[PDB]
Amino acid sequence: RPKRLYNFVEDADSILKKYEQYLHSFEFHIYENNYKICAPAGLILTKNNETLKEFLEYVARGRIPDAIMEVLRDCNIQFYEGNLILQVYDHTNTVDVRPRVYRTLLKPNDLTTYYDMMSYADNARFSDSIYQQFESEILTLTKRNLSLSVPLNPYEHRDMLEETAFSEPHWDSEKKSFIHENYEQLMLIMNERTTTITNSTFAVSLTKNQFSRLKFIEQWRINK
Amino acid sequence: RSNRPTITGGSAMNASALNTPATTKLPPYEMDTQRVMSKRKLRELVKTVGIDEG
Amino acid sequence: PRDVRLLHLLLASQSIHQYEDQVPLQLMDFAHRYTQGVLKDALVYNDYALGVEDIRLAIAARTQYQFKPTAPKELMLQLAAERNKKALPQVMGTWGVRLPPEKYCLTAKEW
Amino acid sequence: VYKSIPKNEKYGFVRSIITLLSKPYHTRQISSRTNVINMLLDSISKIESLELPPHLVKYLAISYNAWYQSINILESIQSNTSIDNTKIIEANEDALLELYVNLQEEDMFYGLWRRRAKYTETNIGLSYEQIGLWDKAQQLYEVAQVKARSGALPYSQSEYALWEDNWIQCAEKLQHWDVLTELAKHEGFTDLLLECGWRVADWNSDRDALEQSVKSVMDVPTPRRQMFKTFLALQNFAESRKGDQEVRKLCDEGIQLSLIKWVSLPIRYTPAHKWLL
Amino acid sequence: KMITKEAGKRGFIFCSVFQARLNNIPKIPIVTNPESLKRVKSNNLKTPLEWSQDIMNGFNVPLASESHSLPDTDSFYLRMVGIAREHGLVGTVDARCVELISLALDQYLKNIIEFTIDTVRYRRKKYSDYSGLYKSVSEMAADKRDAKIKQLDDDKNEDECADEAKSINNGNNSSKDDIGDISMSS
Repeated sequence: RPKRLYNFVEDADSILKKYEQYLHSFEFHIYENNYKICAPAGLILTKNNETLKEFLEYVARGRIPDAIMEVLRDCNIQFYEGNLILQVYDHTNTVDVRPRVYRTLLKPNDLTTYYDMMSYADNARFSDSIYQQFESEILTLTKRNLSLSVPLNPYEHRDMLEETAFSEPHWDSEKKSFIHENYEQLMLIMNERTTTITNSTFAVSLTKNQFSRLKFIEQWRINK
Repeated sequence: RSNRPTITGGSAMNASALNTPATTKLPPYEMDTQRVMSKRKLRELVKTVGIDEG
Repeated sequence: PRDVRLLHLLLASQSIHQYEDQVPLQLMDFAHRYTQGVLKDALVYNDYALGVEDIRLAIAARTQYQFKPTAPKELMLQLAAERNKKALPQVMGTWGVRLPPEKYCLTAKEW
Repeated sequence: VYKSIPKNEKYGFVRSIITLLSKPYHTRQISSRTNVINMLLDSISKIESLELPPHLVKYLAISYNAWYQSINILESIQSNTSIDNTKIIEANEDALLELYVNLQEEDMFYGLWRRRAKYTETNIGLSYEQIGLWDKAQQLYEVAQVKARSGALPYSQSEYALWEDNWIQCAEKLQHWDVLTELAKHEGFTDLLLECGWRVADWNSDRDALEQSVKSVMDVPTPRRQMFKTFLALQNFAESRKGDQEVRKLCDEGIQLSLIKWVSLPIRYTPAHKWLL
Repeated sequence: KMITKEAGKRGFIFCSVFQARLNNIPKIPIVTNPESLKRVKSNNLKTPLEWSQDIMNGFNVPLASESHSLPDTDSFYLRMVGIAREHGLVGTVDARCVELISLALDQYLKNIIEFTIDTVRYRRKKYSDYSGLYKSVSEMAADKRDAKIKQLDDDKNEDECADEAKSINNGNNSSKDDIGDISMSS
């Protein structure tokens, strides 16, 4: 016998509507011709590459990519009932007074639980049955909302039903029938950049046998 | 090879006559290998496997 | 033989009390061929460079194509996730069994 | 006779010209003042149609003499309606600035740079650097480096090297050798060799640490690294009496290296000859 | 003898989650042994700061599923040096084994393609000493994947050729990796 009446949400829209007026988890930006994936508060800014063109196939299908699990545990971001909230900013269609804000949800898979267990296996050193029991307990505590209720079976109540709600084979005449169905590359031939004389010396010697400088000057001024 | 355009030519000092080799020559380069380059190689592999041969 | 009754004890150790007679003979003629191939490839790998790491190379050479692969659950999970992207198609609603199109069925064929 | 070459055939003709000029057998005319490369580049410069060759070839046809025959070609693209790319023009400007650096004509270098620069702090830093105020120029190069890490401008990958190297040059003029010593320890570089004066009274407790740094870089030798090798031999004769008298040989090979470098420059006196003197 | 055996003879692992984890992670070679330290310092091989960059640059190669062409010498070299840094080899990869890998791929794919080709057709002029043009489909490279099943690596590749190469007629194959969603109809 249950003790209370519980209200648990296992959709996308209902979890998002529950978790509006809350601080987001990611912070994604669509600038012009380049993107940026930052934290809510050195955060990288990407060219149009192929890792992002495969990450974008995991946000039109609202699921977390399996690769990220351990590093999310490293990066101290906020999860929300196993899901994380991607806040997208489209700066191309901004308004004046702020860019166009979307707020989507990404959902865990079996792959995300397996990669979370594989990354648990680094410093824990458990056996297989502990992972079985842990997965069973979490699949109990986090997968509510089950549709276990049986309707009428139409094949036993055939006498109280319309006659052509079923599709059986029929015999036709002598057979039977089922139901089916150049120049710019020439003018830049020797345009290869060289960082320094030492690197040029090493590059011509081994063939016969970022803003790190400013960061270094800043940290050396800090150390004094 | 020295494509740095800054003063001192990517060298420790700006003399630019003391930091340059004595006898040099032209660096290696290549022209546009577009004609000799094929976008698809597997079609050539099936081409050398499957020929007409009558 | 000593290994026929040792295979009797091995089969009984995993709760197999009913079997035929030529089943330990088949297990022995498997183990002979497997150990002979492994030791021949290990003699090759020891002439190249016996020892135990040599045996490890010779049994890792042939693990890769015959026996049951190891921990195949994450590759199968990745493959399942590639197949379970596509949502399910539209089904018939006339409460029966619908066939494929006629060219995709074993009927319009000839001998 | 270039007029006989019709249109729809200039591309193959100019490509054959690059193939002729890029031949490796021209090194049998390097030690000459009247090379075929000069005689051919001078006739390239009188055409104004094919007078754009790939123009990092013109800057590398400086293994020969051809300095003003190349500056004529590279400056006849600045004043040409050759705007097919914004990456032909900036590479033309790169080759022209590097020829101005190799001739030590610094006023044309600063004028062309702050005609082509995109940041404003680059212009202010280059002006203070031309005047000779290196503290304010160093501060302005730091400001221009900061605004590119967190800004909305792409900085063209040629101003960035200018900020780095001209910061190092201003810090060399201001004699901040303790900063530059660990900057050259942070990355493999013969800025470390250019602390020959580094608030030093010994030069002997770290003799091996300088001999390895010299010997790793004394291939494709320059007159400066040869001067460092000769000074190491002189200090070896000094601190250990009855030394080598190979200093009398290293000075002579340095004099011969400097004479090859003197003949590689133009005949008339350029500012680059002052460092050879 | 057999009143003495027990569990605790080994130093192995058997947790398959942990085996898959160690097969998944990228590993860099480190040094603690002094003789091997002086052996790797003498042959001018670097510190692990270069081998980690070599791991990353061997992973960042546009591997041949994405480029739709057989790889070239620089891609072969970068991938093989990244793999050799994964296994522990801190030396240099030879320049002839890359061409050997090239000819290996040549004869491997030529064997597979030839024993797919001679099954859709009976070449009467060949296979003898005295119709038109066919294109091989993915169902055929699944059908002779099993009639001659010995010709494969038996790795992931044959698993995906058996599992995902055959498509049902509503599969929407000529796509842009995202247009099979349900909201692109509404």
